[PDB]
Amino acid sequence: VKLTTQAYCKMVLHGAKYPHCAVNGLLVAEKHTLFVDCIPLFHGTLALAPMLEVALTLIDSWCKDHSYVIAGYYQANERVKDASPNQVAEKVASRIAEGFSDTALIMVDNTPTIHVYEHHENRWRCRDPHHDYCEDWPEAQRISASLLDSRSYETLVDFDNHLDDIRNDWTNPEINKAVLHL
Amino acid sequence: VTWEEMRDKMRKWREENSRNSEQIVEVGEELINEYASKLGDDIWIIYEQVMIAALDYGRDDLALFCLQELRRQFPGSHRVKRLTGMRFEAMERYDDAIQLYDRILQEDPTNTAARKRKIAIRKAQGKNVEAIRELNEYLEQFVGDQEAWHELAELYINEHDYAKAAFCLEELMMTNPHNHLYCQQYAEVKYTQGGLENLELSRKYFAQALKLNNRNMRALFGLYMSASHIASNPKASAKTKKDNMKYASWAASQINRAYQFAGRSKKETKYSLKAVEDMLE
Repeated sequence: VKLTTQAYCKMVLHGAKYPHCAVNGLLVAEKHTLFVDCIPLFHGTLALAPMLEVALTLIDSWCKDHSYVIAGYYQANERVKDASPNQVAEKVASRIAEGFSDTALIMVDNTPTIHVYEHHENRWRCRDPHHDYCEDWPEAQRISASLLDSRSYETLVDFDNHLDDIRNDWTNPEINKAVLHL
Repeated sequence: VTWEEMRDKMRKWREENSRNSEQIVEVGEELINEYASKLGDDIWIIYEQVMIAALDYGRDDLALFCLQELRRQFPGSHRVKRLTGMRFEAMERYDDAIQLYDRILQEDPTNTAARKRKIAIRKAQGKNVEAIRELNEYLEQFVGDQEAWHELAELYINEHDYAKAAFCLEELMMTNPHNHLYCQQYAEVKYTQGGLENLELSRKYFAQALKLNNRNMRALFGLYMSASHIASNPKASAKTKKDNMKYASWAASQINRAYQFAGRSKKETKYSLKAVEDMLE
C-alpha cells in the first residue's frame, strides 16, 4: 500500500523519459505490502501480448533469484487528462492476481498525481479520491526533483531499451545507486 | 562542437522521426543565434524542426519566435499556416484550428497536412471512434500514405480492433517488404489476434523478421513464444508439435549465445544466468 522512494523515483523518471508516449511497468516487492521498486517494461503501443508475456518470465527469473515478488502494475495514459484504466491494465492485473494477492492497479495522473485501484469482488475501484497513503511525501518530492533537474531520465533504461541492446540493465543499478546517497 | 556537426545532428534527428524534443531544442536554440550566419537556406527547415519540438517541450517562448521568422520570410505559405494551426492546437485552441484548416483546404484541395491535422485534434480530443473514420476516409482518398497507414494501425491496436489493424500492416508490408519492423509488428498483431489460424502466421513472420535482421531480438523472443504456443496447443498435430519443439530449441540455442556474448561484453555482470533458467522450461 506504500511505495518506496526508489519505486516512485523510477516511476517518475520513466514517465518523464517518454512524455509523448505511454508508460508501463511492474512494481516488484520482497516476499502491509511495500513497493520497493519497479521494472519499467515498454512505451508507446502497449496493446500487444507477446512482448508483455515475455517480460513476465524474464522478470520472474530475476526476482526468484533476487528474493523478490511482483506485487503491482502501473500505467500512464498518453493523454494528460484521461487516467481511466484500459482493458490492458485489467488484463495484466488479473494475471498477477493469480500469483500474488493484493494487486494494485496504478494510474499515473499527469495533472497526489497517482491513483491506486484495488479489486474487491466487483471491479477495480480507486482510492485517491478519498486518500492515498505513502511513506513520506516531502522526501519523495525532493529526491524526485533532485534527479529530474539533472536530466537523469536520459540515463534511465527500461525493458524496451533492453530488448534493443542487452548491454542495458533493466534493473536500473545506476539509478537506485544514486538514490541511496540522496 | 562545430556548427558543421550540429547541422549534421539536426539533419539526422530529422531523417529519422525522432521526438527527443529537449535535445532537439537545446541545439536549435543555439543555431538560431550562435550560428545563424553560417548556414543559409538551411535555417528554414531548422526553424520548422525546432518549433514543433519546442511545442512538445512546452516552451512557447521559442515556438512563436521561430514561427514569426518563418511567417516573415514565407508570407502566406501553407507550411507556416500548418505550423500556426499546430501552435493553436498546442495552446488548447481547438476552435480556430478547424477554421484555419478549412480555409487551407479551400485554396489547395490537394493539401494533405491539413487533412492530417484535422484528425490530430480528434486523436487529441479522444474521439478515436471519429478519428479512425476520418482517417479511413482520407486513406480512401489518398492511398499509399505510409504514415497514415501506420497511424491507423496504432489507432486500431489501441482500440483493440486487432483484426483490422492487420489489414493496415499488410498494406505497409507490401510497400516496405525489406523492413523487419513491419514484419515484427505484424507478427505481434497475429499473436494477439487469435489462435492456431493466426499463430501459424505469427511464427512465420517472427522468423522472417529475424531473416531480414539477424540482430533483432524482439523477433527472436516472438518466434520462441509462438513456437511454444503452437507446441502446447491441443489442436496441434504431432508433426506441427515436433516441428515447433524443434524451432523452440533452435531459437533457445541462440538466445543464450546472444546473452552469452552480452555477459562477455560486461566483465562485471553475467546475464547468461538470467535467461537460461527460463529456456529450460
